[PDB]
Order: sequence, then C-alpha cells, then structure tokens
Amino acid sequence: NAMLYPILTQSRMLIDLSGTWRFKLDDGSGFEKKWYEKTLDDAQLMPVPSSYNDIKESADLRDHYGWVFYQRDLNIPAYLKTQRIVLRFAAVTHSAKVYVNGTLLCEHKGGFLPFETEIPENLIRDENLLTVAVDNRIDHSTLPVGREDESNVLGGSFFPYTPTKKQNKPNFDFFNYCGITRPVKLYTTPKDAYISDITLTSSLENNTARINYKIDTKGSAHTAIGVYTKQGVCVAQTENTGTEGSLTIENAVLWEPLKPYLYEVKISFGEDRYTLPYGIRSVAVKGNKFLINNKPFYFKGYGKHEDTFPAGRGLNMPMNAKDISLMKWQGANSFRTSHYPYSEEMMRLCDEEGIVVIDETTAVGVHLNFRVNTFDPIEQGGIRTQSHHKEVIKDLIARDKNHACVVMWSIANEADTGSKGAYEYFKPLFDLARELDPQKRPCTLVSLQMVNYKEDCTIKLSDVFCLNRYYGWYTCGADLQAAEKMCREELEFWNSLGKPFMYTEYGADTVMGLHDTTDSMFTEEYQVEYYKTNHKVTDTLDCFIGEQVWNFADFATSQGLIRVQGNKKGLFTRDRKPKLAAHYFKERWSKIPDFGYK
Amino acid sequence: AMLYPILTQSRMLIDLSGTWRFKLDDGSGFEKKWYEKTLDDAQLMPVPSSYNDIKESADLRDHYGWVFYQRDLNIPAYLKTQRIVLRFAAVTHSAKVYVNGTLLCEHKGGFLPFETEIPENLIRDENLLTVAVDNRIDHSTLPVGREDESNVLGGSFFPYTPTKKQNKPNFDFFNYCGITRPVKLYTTPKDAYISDITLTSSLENNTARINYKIDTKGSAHTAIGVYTKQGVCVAQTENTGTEGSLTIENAVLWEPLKPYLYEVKISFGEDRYTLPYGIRSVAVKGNKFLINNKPFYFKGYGKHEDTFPAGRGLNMPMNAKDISLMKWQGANSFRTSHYPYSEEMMRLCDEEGIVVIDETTAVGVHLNFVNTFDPIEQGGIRTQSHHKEVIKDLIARDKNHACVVMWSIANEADTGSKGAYEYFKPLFDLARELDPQKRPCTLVSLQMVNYKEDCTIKLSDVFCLNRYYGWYTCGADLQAAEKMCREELEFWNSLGKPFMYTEYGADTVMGLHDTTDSMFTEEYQVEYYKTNHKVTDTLDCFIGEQVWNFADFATSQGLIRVQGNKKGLFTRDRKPKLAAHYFKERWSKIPDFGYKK
Ligand SMILES: [Cl-]
Ligand SMILES: [Cl-]
Ligand SMILES: [Cl-]
Ligand SMILES: [Cl-]
Repeated sequence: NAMLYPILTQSRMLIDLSGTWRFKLDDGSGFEKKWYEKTLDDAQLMPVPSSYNDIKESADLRDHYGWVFYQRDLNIPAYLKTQRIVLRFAAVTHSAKVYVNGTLLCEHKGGFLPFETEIPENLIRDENLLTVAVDNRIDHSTLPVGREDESNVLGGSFFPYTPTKKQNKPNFDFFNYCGITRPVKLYTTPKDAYISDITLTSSLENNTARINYKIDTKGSAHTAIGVYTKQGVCVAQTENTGTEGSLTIENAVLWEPLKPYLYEVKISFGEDRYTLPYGIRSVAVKGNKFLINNKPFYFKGYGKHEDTFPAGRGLNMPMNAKDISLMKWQGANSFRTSHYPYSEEMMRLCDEEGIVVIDETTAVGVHLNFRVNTFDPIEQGGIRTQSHHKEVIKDLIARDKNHACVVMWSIANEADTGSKGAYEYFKPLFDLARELDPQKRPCTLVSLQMVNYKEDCTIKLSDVFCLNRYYGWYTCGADLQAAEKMCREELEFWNSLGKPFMYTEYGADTVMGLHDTTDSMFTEEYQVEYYKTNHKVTDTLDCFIGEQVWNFADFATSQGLIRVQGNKKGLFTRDRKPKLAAHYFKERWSKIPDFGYK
Repeated sequence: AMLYPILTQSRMLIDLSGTWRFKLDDGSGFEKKWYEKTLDDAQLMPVPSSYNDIKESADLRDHYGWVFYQRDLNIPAYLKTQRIVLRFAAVTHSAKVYVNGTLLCEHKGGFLPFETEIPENLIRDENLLTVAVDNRIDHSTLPVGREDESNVLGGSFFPYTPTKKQNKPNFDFFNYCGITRPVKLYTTPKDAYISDITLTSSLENNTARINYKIDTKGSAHTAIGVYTKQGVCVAQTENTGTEGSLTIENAVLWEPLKPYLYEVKISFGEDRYTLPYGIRSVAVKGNKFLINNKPFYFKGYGKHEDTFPAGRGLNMPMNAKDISLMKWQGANSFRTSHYPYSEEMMRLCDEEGIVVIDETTAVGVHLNFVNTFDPIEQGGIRTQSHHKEVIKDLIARDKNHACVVMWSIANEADTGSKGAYEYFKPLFDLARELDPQKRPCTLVSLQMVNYKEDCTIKLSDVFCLNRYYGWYTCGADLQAAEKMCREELEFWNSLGKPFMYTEYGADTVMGLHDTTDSMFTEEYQVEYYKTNHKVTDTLDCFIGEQVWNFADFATSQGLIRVQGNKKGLFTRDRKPKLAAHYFKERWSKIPDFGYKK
C-alpha cells in the first residue's frame, strides 16, 4: 500500500526499464500456451511507457478486446542481490500479470495507480525475461466502468447492427487507452532496514510553522530527519529520533498557489536514505469559503485528461511542462485529475510549479441508468464497484498524501447520485477518505447534471459541491438566453445552501477554424458566448468559489455521431493551440485574483 | 456623363445579364470575324462575372489575349420610337462591342462604365450582341503590366522559360477579367433627355442650399424637386434651365453610420430621373478631417472586389454581407483599392452611411521597385493620358455620392523618384478642377527608405501611408517594429497635416496559432496591430486607420502568396480571424468623431 516515489539516493539504485519492448496481441491461447516462459515469437515492437492503441495504423489493434503481452530481457548484475530488489509499475491499464521467467510474481487490478513486487533473488538467473500481460476489459466491476447490457447513449445508431467483433463498451466518454501507461523501473533498498513510508503534516497555529512526521520502517535501526531550504540550508534536524515527532520551521515560507515553496525533507534509517519535497500550507472549508493558508481561494482552471498523440494516456513529460506553462500563461491556478489519478511526475511538477489539484479517483461510469437501479444490491444487478472503490481511495491517498498541491479529493465523477441507494454506496467512501488522509482535506464528488438536482446525495456528503453543467450545450443549445435563465434558476438553489460550490465542468464542443458572427454551435465564437452567458450568472453568486472548464484540451473518445473525432470542448486543440475561447479566458482570468475574488 | 441606369416613367431598363456564349480567342477570332455569326464550338459563361475561376482550366484562368462573349438580342421594334442605349457597367480590361457584325464602340479601362446608342437601322428582327474582351496589360494600361521588369513578389530562385506568354502584373491582386459588371439596355425619349446631374450643397444655419446643374440634350423645360424619404416635397423649381439653386429648411444631414438620403426628382421634356442625394460637408482644416465640421477618425479597410467564384464580378449578396460585417465590427469607412467599385456598392454605401475613399485604377505606376517618369521617348511609363481619362470618368460617375469624401489619385506609385511631381501635379489639378465639391485629394504612399522625398508632401491634402512595420520589415521583431514605426511617423506628425494608414497588416492563415510571436499565425496578426496602435494612438495628426485587408483575396502565384493574399481580417468566405475580434473590440471604444480633438 505504501508507495513512496522511487528516487536515486545514497542507498537506492533506480534503473528505468522503459524503452522498446516486444509486444504481442493475445489470440485466446497466450496463457494456455505459456507465452511468458519464452521469448515472444512473431511479435511487434512497442514503446514503453505508452498506450498501445494509436502507435500503429491498425484498427484491430486500436479496438483490440482482451489481453496483450509485453516483454523485454532483464540482464542485471548479480551483485544487486546484496540489496532488496523491487520492480515498480507506475501504472498498467487496466489489469496486469507480471512474470519473471516462468514465474508469476504479482497481479494487479486498477489501471492508474502504482504497484510493486520484490524479485526473489533465487529467481534471478544469468539471463532473465520480464513479461507483462495487460488486460483492457471493463465491466460492472472495474473502475472505470464498462457497460454490459446498457446501451450506448453517446454512440447509438439510428438502426441496430451486429458488431463484427466483441468490443469493450465504455461507460465513460474518453477513449479506453490501455498498455504500460507509465514507467516500469527496478529499484533497490537496503535489505535489513529500510524506509517504507513517510507521512508529513503541517501545523500553523500560534504563528509557529511546524512539520509533523511519521516514518514507517522495516527492520531495526536509528531514525534521523532534517528539513532543508531550496539553497540547502538546514532549518531543522534531529537524530536518533522517534517514528513520530515534530520540527519547528523558523522563518517558514508557505507554499501558495502560483507561488510554490518546497522544502527538502531528508530522512535516514540505518543505511537507507530518502528525500521528500514538501510544501507547508493549510487547507480548510469554513462557511462558504475554501481557505488555503487561511485566505479565500477562487479556483480558475480545467478538468484535464492525460491525452497526447501518439502515446494516448502515456506519460509525456515535455507536454506536462507545456501544459503547466499554458496554464500560467492563461492565468489559471488549478485543475482536476479527471477521471483517474495522474502520473507522479505530473503531481510532483505541480508541487514545484504551484498548481492546485483536485485529486480524483478512477470512479467514472458508476451509473447504470443514464428495471435495475445503479445501487440496487449486487445480487439483483446493482453495480459491483464498491469494494474496488475503497481500494482505489486507499491507494490514491497513500500515494498523494504529502502533496501540497492536492487540496481536495474527488470520490467519483458523474455517478448516479440522485437515485436511491447512492448515499449508502458513498457514505463509507467519504468516511474512508476522511479517516485515511492525514491532512483531513475536503472531500467532494463531481455531480452529474440531473433534472432532480435537489436529490443529489452530494448535499449530504461533500465539503464543496462540484457541478458539471452544460447550460447552452446539452440543453438550451443555440438559445443562450434560455441557458442563462435555466442556469440562474438552478445555481440560485446551490447558492442558497451557503456552502462552497463550483463548476468542475462546463463547455461547448468547438472545432478550431469554424466561425460565425451569429450564435452557431461548434464555432469558436459560440464557445466564447457560452462562457460569457454562464459567467453572467456565476459572478453574481457569493458561494460560487471556482470555475474549471471542460476541457483543457481536445481529447480522444469512442466513436459516434456526436463526437467529431473525439471531444472538442478543449480551450486548446490536442496539439495545444489556443481557440478563441482560450484568449477569452486569458483576459478574464487575468482580472480575477487567486484570493479575495468573492 | 454616366448617370446610373434606373427604371423611370420615361426610361426602360432591360438587364442582359445571364448565361452567354463564350470563346477563347485562338489567334483567328478577328480575322475570321467571329462577331458576324453565332459563336461556334463555344462554352457558356455567367454574366456578370470574371471568367477566370468559373471552370477548372488553368489555360482559361491564365489566358493571354482576347475572349469573345455573345448573346442573342431580340427586342421589340416598338422600342425604336425611343433612344436605345447599351450600357456596359464594366468590361475588364478593354472591350470591342459589335451588334450584328457592326463595331459600335470600343473602350479602354476595365473598371468604369461606357455606353453606346444602337442606331435604329442596325436593329434587325433578330440580332447578335458580341463583346470582345482583352485582358492584356503593359506600360500603357491602368493597372500597369510589366514588360521587361522583373517579378519581385513571384520571383524564382532559378530563372525558367515560361511555357506560354502571360501577363506580368505590376500589382498584387489577380488579373480577373471578363464582363465584370452588368450589361443593360435602357431607353430615354429620343428628342429631349437628361444627360447629367450635378449637385453641391452649402449649409447656412440649419438651411441647406443645393446648387444644381442639369445637363440635357434637346430643347425642353427643366424642373427639379427634392423629397424626403417619406415623400414630402421640401424644395421645387420649375423652368430652371441648366444651372440654379434651391434651399431646404431644417435639412437632415447625411452622417457616417447615420445616413439620410433625399430623393432629387428631375423632369426634362418627357424625361424623368430620380437621384438619391445626401447632404454633408467635407473639409480639411489644419490636422483635422472634417465631415459636417466635426473631426472624423477613419476606422476601416482597404477592400477588394473579390469573391468566389465570380472573382471581380458584381456580387450583391456579398456586398450587403460585407457592409453588415463592417457595422458589426464598428468600422465607418473603406478605400476602393485599387479601382472604382460597382455603382451598386457605391449606392449601397450612400444608403448605409459608409464613408468611401474613391481610388483610380492607377496601381503599378512604378518601373523601379530607366526611370518611371522619364519621357515616354526614353522609356518612361505611358499612362498619364489614360490616367487623366480615368480621373475624369471616375469623378463624372461618382461626384454626387455623399459617401465619397476623398479621391485617391494612385496607389503605390514611384513618388520618391525624379519626375513624379511633374507626372502627378496635372492629375491633382484635374481632380480639383472637375470635382464640383472640391473634396480632398491624396495619393496612397508606398513604403520607401527616402520617405521625406515622397512628392505626396507637395500635392496631397491628407497623407495616406501604406506601412508594414512588423511584416515586410521587422518581421517577428515587434519591438524593433515599434521603434521604426515611431521614428518615421513622428516625421509625418511634425508636418501638421492629417495623415493616416491606408494599409497595414500581416499575412495570417486562419487556423495557425502560437502563443509566442510567429509570422502567419492569428496571434501574431493581433500583436502586429497592437504594436502599431501603440504608436499611432499617441500622434495627434494621425486621423485614421484602414487595415490591409478587409478579407483574403486572390493574387498571382509565388513563394510569398499562400494561395493569395492572407492579410484579411476575414477569410475569403467572410469568417472572422482573431484580429477581426480584436478590431471589433478596439473600434467599439473609438468614436467616429472627436477621438483626437
Ligand atoms: Cl471524459
Ligand atoms: Cl462533454
Ligand atoms: Cl492588391
Ligand atoms: Cl500586402
């Protein structure tokens, strides 16, 4: 469960295994024939990390159903066996079986969070094969959810037809990109005593900044901790200390949105050494305010995706940096990890750059009615995701708990939260997130637009109400006067509750290069008018504390009659070029402060 | 004299536009006298239209020489009781007109109207109307064609021999030719009719005095009446002869974006004619351009008559669309770059309140981009005689338009070289002599290193500059563009006279973008304009900004023309680029009057 990010230290090797791997589609016999026991025969080559779906020009590969096998040689020095040897998979989408030579080492469910396994030293021969089988299938038990008998609401035909081949049935908009999404690395620690986890929280009372620490270890040794400024000056340290304690940081500089400050927290245990960057800041909800460092924050930003061409969902470090640069150019301060945890490289970069993050689980598609009710008992056909949903919350918080940039947990996106049984499904998950987060950050779920919005169970659970609303697109299309009236009528209800609420999605599909002076859907001008109309309302509501558009950039989806080669609601194109509305938001957000707007 | 043809109680108006026969000359059309018979083995061509883009043939688009248009003309013999006139609104560039194999008239100049009576004796029971159209340009035509001069914009890295002889435009825009504007038959009474109407106005308190001169043929009595739009008579004089005056109490003035047109009704014998007319004053005083005694700020564009697929051909829906976009954007004006526009556009601008800088066909008068203005014997440009005719004909056609506030004598001539003043002084004198309203005159100044030697300084009432700081110089260095802009424009500002941009812009392909200054992107177009306005907004003699161009338009081919000229604020199908929205915002905040008071 504990998943410190692997780094190169005085006690820890870090060997990236990314590169060109062998790759073979399963044909139904890959496990029966034990393909993992030998070199893959008649295979292709595929880059790792990457989604596999768009690398070639093959629809059969893009739309593959089931398993694929990745493989590479693993020839390492025998002297590594004096250390503990760990194989870390930052993400394999969706499920994985990992073999070293003929031996199954581990299995994992969940396509967007890391997992690891020690390699038993007896298994390491002079020459080794590493094989990773990757399953892309989704159903009522996976997060994200795949449909079983439910029909395609975004990709329905006018006339029914029989598909040529069995395929996944996503219950979510974004394309089902699968493969070895994030890096695979070998790392080492000392065998006999090592650090397994580090937990840090901040206390800011009485004009004193302190870091509280909890160091989890294996074995028996002495612990030491020191806190260092950017320039390397030690500002607090203690040796031969307890597993838990606190350190006062004199002259403490707080981490602020768009003004980051990261200390370096250096820990030793026996011969083991680990350094964690850490920003000191407070988060609290009070009344209708979202307080960061006791100041009333206004979210400006986006729902994003991890989506670039041609790697799909795969880690793209140059584009992560481009994206943050574009956010700062635009005057944004924040985004949400729609609809799955993002790479650690992104999260660590957001800590370094001062970008605020709403950290969301993989729980999209928990909705069987967009007659069996979504949250009926499993034995009568209800959704089967709650058990895995708990595991995802535990794993997400364990991975991201120390990030200053994370200010809120989003428990799910667009679940059936207006139906009976939703509160019962979600109450244990909100309780779990609050129990497990050492910083006790706000929790929310992101609310689907619904006719009976007053029955949304978010009202009984969340610290901030996070709304996805499309007044002027999925309703009132090309009637922005009606959109404004409908928007005002519902958002005045949310404002009357006196709690913080915000948009986490709002937007209009826009094909770059389509134009009209006169309100016309899909044009760049309509996208601007759509947003102007919505802001006419939100700017008058004192409890509305944030605007995150759908979406930062155009991204790939499943095929159908309302998806013009993917989702076109980006302010930017897929290659990160600004539409008219991106210039509109640069002007608007330049005039809105991060603090004190409302 | 060229009154716009209208339907009246004394005048039929019969449009001959439609589908005509069309044949490329193969070098034998005059020898074999194709005009004497139905054209054989011919194509079909819409009239009015340029012919170049209607088909899919490069040999047609890039044709050199003559083409023949033809239609049947079967008219009632009872029209022979009337005077019968064939009006060609525009045939580009030169025309020979035949009825039944008799040559009736010829015309040089592709953008102004001409007409001929049809002699009664020539009209048979069945008739053929044939129009031969010449597209060739050289040192004697306006616009100018190159002869031995090099292709600057469309030059190759390595010389080559062209497959076929072709025109060598000394101008950017594509050489669209054909029967550009409508052909109509009209009638007037035979014995006595109105040939021309001239109106000037004077504002004494709230009373307008309209001075008229009605030119006629034959002996009859002349009468004039001025009516409000709703039809109330506000002044009337009978048996007035040729010249006279009359007064309108509490006259409604024509204003930019607030038009008002009276109807001036004239009778002469049995002839009847109605002219729309707006009352307004124009004067340059100090560094001010005064419309109705108020300091105007021009906001607008150089345009082209350019749409797909008609090329230069009259497109009345697009004319109305274009004016609507101008009002949407907050513009108040444009220049007819680089030729007189259709009467239909000019009359629509009167109706809609759009101010016009009316420009001649004189683009390309420049042999050194042998001196341009050397004597013709020594190889100088051979255009001055036709240039005089164009000025005469343009002012004769457009003199009564309230929307026309200034004449542009030429665009981007070689005005910094020796002999330029000697070439242009007679033309400026001519324009001032012939315009009854004595409106301001200018020439449109090419960008040049020796700008203080531009003879515009000695001739023009307003200095009209084409400047590309940040495009043709300082490209992708807008800080240097701002410094170079300020250095030159402070010189012009020091002369104390009104000056303006008539061209400034940056090629921009819709859909190309970059946050970081990059030529041809939509963002760079905006930054280019922001940089220039940083300078112009601080200069008190700078009284107007007209971008190049309203919309992308077709040009000759070459390495710097990305399928034509891309400096439009709008695409060729009139869609707004980022900079079109920039100017809508900017012009929304700048008044038409009193911006620089
Ligand atoms: Cl999505
Ligand atoms: Cl959407
Ligand atoms: Cl041009
Ligand atoms: Cl140009």
